Amino acid sequence: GAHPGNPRHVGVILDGNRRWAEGHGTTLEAAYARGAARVADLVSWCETEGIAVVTVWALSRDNLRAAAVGRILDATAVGLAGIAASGRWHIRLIGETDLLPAAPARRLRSVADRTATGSPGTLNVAVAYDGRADIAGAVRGLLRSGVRESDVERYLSTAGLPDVDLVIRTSGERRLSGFLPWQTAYAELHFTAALWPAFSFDDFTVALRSYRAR
Amino acid sequence: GAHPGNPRHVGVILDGNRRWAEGHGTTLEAAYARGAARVADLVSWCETEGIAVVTVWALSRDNLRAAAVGRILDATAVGLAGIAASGRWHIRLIGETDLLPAAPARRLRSVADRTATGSPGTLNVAVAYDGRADIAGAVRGLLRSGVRESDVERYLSTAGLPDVDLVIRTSGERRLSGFLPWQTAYAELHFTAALWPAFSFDDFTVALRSYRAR
Repeated sequence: GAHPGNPRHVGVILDGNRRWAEGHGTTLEAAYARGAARVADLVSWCETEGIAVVTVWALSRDNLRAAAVGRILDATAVGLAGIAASGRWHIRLIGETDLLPAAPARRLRSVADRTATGSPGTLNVAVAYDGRADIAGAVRGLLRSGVRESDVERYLSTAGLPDVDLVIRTSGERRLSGFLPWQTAYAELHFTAALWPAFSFDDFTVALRSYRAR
Repeated sequence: GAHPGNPRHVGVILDGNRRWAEGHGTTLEAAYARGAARVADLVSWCETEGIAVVTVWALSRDNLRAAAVGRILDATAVGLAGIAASGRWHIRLIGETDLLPAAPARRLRSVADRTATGSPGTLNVAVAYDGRADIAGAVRGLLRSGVRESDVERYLSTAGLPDVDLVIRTSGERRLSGFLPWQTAYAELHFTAALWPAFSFDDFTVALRSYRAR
């Protein structure tokens, strides 16, 4: 169960993999493999704190700008295998996944689909996600249904995600880049200097303490 | 004209007036009078830097929760009189102004309307504004017109405002609170500790330097 004082839903923008790869001489796929290991660390630290909703933004639509995207999706799917095997997290995908290459996308979907009984946590993984597209989907949704603010919310492409209490973005970038514009409207915003593949327990602690101290 | 390296459009969330009033023993109206003097300072500093679009969020819809709102609107209208007399800024109102008391709202509208020839600056003043209502208005707008992301943007209640390059929020609050969700998606986000009535040229300089250094 939850600890009063902690955020109920933490959103993390997994920024810095490209810079980390260049600084270490590695491939992009190798940075996303390490980044997936940091997602596994993150959800472990969240479970210790009773934080049961976690959304991570792994891939933007803008950063789909083919072979690389496939390898990155596959390193992410493989690196989530331990989370899946734990049974502690229901993994769900968000974003316009039909924009991704079909075979790597199916393998990522296959990992997530095997966690439908995972409990008590929910881990939302955003790939090919864009906030303006999310908002635009609420319009297409209302149209096909045949207007209050709560009706826009219900038709967001991310309507299954509740409000975000704390956003963490790594790499020192002080921007949201359209991450869940509706649900983060009132989120505490924390900026971590470290690149995502190097995200540490100290970084996690500093972020949580900043939320609790607000 | 503009200086390369500077933000083209600065949005400032004018936070801290209530806390400032309590800490100084003053009325809320007195804090908003001082806050309006800081808006006059802000636009002067922006003109020196060639920054020609400035949006300030003075009043949220949530913080409409009558006599007080009237006095606050009137202190704001009076405190903008010098900006109006300068001729350097076209003042425009945004937000659901029909939610405000009618006589103070008309006096604020009257100040803004007298600046239609102001040039080269544009100063947008948000009162009774809410970001989720802004987004919801884009739906009502498309409906009455009879869908691309650019069509949602065109029908925002704030469709006359372009993208924000730098957001400044005072009072140490590390939140956007739904300020222009569409236009701030890719804005640099700067958090200033000072309460808005105490906002200083050092605070302005630190914010601009943070943008230039990104």
